[PDB]
Amino acid sequence: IANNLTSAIGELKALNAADTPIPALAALKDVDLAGLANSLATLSGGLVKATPALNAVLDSLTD
Amino acid sequence: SPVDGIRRRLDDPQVAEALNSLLDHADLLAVLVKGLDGFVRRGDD
Amino acid sequence: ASVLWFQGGACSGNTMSFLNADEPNVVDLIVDFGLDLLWHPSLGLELGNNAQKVFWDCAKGERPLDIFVFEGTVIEAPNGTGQMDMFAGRPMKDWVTDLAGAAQIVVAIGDCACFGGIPAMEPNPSGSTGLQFHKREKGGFLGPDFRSKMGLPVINVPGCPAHPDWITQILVALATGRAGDITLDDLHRPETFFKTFTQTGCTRVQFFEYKQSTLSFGEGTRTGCLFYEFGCRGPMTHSPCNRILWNRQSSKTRAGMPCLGCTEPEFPHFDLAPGTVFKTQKVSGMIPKEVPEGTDHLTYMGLAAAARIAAPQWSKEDMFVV
Ligand code: F3S
Ligand code: F3S
Ligand code: F3S
Repeated sequence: IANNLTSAIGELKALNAADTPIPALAALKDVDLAGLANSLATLSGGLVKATPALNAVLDSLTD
Repeated sequence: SPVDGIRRRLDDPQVAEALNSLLDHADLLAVLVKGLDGFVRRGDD
Repeated sequence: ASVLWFQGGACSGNTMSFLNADEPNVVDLIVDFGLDLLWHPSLGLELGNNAQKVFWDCAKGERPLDIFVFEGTVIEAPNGTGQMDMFAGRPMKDWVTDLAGAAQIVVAIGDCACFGGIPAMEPNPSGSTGLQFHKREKGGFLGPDFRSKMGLPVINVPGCPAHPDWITQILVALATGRAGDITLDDLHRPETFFKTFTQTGCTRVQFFEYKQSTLSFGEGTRTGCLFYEFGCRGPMTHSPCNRILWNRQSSKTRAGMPCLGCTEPEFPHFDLAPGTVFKTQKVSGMIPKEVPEGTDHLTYMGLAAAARIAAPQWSKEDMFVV
């Protein structure tokens, strides 16, 4: 059974396609996250409707 | 009798077979209880 | 420091091991360290009445006896007369009584003298016992309360035989003013040698850690630890056999031989009963009956399963390669 668990763990030892390098986060407290979320909510219904105009601006920047 | 009633199970074949199988792996029971005793006397450690 | 070395139910293996001493070697110990070897059955020049004169002078206090080394068992048979060991006109046990009572320090060298050893194996025809122990039971021939004139109990230098350093370094310590550095464990063994285990320094401990077993003798011992299949008592045996190597070369365990736990008072363990020689007694075929010192079967087996799972590839391959 120990050899079975060794072969099982040894299979999981082979792993591919996963990147987790040096993740870090701080100073979001300094950001007015609550205010920015309120601002984003006031702006979200505008941003969603403005998406065709924003794309037409971006398309002219892709040239 | 109560005690002779268990003495009858002692001569009951299936009961006897199971008890003899318990006496077969008695060492394992002894070692697991010894292991538990050991673990208990090293529970502070 | 006068030394009288007597042999009771001995095979002289402690003497021979002692003669293998290096740093100091035996000659330098006897000459250059101020240890006056009054007599030794294997080395003393005196025979017959001259030897007996030396012995009687030591026993009666006519000349000082600083160290009485006793090798071999105290033979008490037949019927407590000790006549299965007649030495210099007396039962050896009578010599032991007198000289142990005369010595400043009494040193039992080898299991026979310390604990009874192999001759004390059942049926013990010679009525053999140790100086202050019979196997693990304290008291032996001299009684639990025996103290030499320096106040020490019998210093038990166990082993079968003792390694030369186990005695020579004690003798050097005594000769160099370091007697006070000598601490004895509960079996009166020098802790400077017997706090470690045989396993301490064993070349196979990594295999032990990963529960990789040597499977067979000879080339099979190029890998693995001997605990699981060969009854290695290394982890249950206090000794510096792998710290201070035998003959400055090796140890049983390094060489592929299981430690027989010879420094332990029960040696030979299980009295070499059938099925116990170079075999690990197991419960249900997989749990060793005896686990390492200070471990319990539950934790030991759990850790053993974990280690078997974690075992690296090299721990499963030959390592003591040609
Ligand atoms: S070496 Fe010999 S003297 Fe006794 S302690 Fe072992 S049988
Ligand atoms: S580590 Fe060595 S002392 Fe024995 S138990 Fe294994 S061969
Ligand atoms: S049998 Fe004895 S000599 Fe050392 S290797 Fe074991 S304690």
